[PDB]
Amino acid sequence: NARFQQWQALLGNRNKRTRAGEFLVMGVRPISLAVEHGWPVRTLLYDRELSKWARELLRTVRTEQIAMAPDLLMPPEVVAVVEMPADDLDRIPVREDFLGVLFDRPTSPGNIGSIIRSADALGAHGLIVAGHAADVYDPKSVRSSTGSLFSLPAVRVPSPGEVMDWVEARRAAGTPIVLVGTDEHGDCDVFDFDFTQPTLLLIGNETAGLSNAWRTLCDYTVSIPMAGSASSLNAANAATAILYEAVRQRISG
Amino acid sequence: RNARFQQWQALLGNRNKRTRAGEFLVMGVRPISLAVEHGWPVRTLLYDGQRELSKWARELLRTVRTEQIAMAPDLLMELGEKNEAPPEVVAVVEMPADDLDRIPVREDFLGVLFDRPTSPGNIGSIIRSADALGAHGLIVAGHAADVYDPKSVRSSTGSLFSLPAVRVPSPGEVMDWVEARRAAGTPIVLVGTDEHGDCDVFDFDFTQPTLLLIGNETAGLSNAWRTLCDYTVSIPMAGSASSLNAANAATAILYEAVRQRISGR
Ligand SMILES: C[S@@+](CC[C@H](N)C(=O)[O-])C[C@H]1O[C@@H](n2cnc3c(N)ncnc32)[C@H](O)[C@@H]1O
Ligand SMILES: C[S@@+](CC[C@H](N)C(=O)[O-])C[C@H]1O[C@@H](n2cnc3c(N)ncnc32)[C@H](O)[C@@H]1O
Repeated sequence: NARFQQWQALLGNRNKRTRAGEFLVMGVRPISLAVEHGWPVRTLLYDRELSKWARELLRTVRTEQIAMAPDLLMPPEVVAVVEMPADDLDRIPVREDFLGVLFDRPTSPGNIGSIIRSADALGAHGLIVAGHAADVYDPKSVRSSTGSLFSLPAVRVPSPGEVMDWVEARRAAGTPIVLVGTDEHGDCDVFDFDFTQPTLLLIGNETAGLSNAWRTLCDYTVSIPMAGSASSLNAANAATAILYEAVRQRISG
Repeated sequence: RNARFQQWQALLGNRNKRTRAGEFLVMGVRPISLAVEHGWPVRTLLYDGQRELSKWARELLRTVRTEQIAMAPDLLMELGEKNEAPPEVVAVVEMPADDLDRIPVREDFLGVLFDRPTSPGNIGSIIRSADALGAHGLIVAGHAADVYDPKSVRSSTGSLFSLPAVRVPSPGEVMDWVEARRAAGTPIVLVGTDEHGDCDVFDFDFTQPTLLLIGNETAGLSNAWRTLCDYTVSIPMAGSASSLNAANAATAILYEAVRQRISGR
């Protein structure tokens, strides 16, 4: 095996993932979402069982198709090498009902995936991973997104200044996006805020909150009421709940 | 190394071992602190023997009245994340009995049942959200993922020590306990959760005493629990495509209960 070892390097460290511009995706369901949403598939790896769905995948996705022994597939029956898109902020569409999420400096890839799943499911339009972060294309992120990665554009952006240039430009085409930070001890209960406006929701780190550079640029900062001093919420759970509040207002009136 | 060491190491694997020994491992100065604060008996306190020893570790050692063993750093990498964080202290904590009476039941009861979880991390996450949003207890049904799995404990971020969590094999024991609470004067309603549920979560009355049922990641709620439900509720979704992780869903709905209870809207 040789080109196999290039595929194995994509599981481990993100340096090699970035240079090749591609990543691993497993499961008939995730791959089909990738095909359906226009993501390129350079290679398609497959085990003797084979499902009805996996079979239909082979005779429909017209790309390089390679058989593998059960041994080497590490427990999945299909794996795809998928073309990683460019990190363009215009992949996120901005309309009058904008609802987006920024995740500030996350250390948990699992948490990124979770946010994508939740933002996809609750009708948000895009996610931004800002700053020195764990990789959107890390397998823990791909897995826990559950295929939402392909329907909900996640864009990676090292500088917070580049996010502000895009936001200000969206503002210039009449779309009054408000930045809404989130925090345990904020100035405004989450259910008192008007989520019917175009909204970019800023979600903080697991150990630090939001950076202080993001708290300054926030128009408003909202909080979910908590039972006590000792308690707080995980990033993905908290963000799910706020996104849900937004949907509720938008549906309620 | 030691035969003592091998018994503690075996507390990382299957659930039956921890149950029969009546103990589990708590890793880190902070979660061990919350165990001592909320009164969990500590049987043994292990620590680094070629010592960095921080102030916090040192305060634990001289404050907790228990057996105290210096251990070599290598041994102490029993579990952390074989990648993230060797702990300088690890406690052997006593596991409480699986008695539902540990969950207090009042007129404004709010409880959660998690039905045969596949993933232990999800349990701890629910423990942490239920704790933080004012739920009064967690029940975990089945012999799947275990409340006292290291991933569950780690994931609860200490909340395991303040929010009572009880394991039950099957619905039967839970129903005996619910009917008993109803007879004593608290009309607990069983509320199942499902993407295709009978009514929207914000159209349901969460001010009433509630046991909220959260299903598992790949199967949802079992058919036995759907049959026992007084009602089913749903977070509306964007399409027929995505769905929600169980802890995330449970957090959204616990939050909804909290919102209604801040009396009104
Ligand atoms: C574990 S908290 C961060 C810890 C906290 N900022 C600190 O000073 O230690 C992770 C993230 O989830 C969100 N979060 C957690 N609990 C929240 C709450 N009660 N209200 C609003 N956001 C919350 C926030 O966005 C926060 O940045
Ligand atoms: C991944 S979901 C269940 C999966 C589903 N039965 C399936 O077809 O695979 C895990 C649990 O989270 C909760 N949940 C997820 N999405 C929900 C939603 N939209 N409304 C209410 N509960 C939801 C439910 O308790 C559910 O059982």
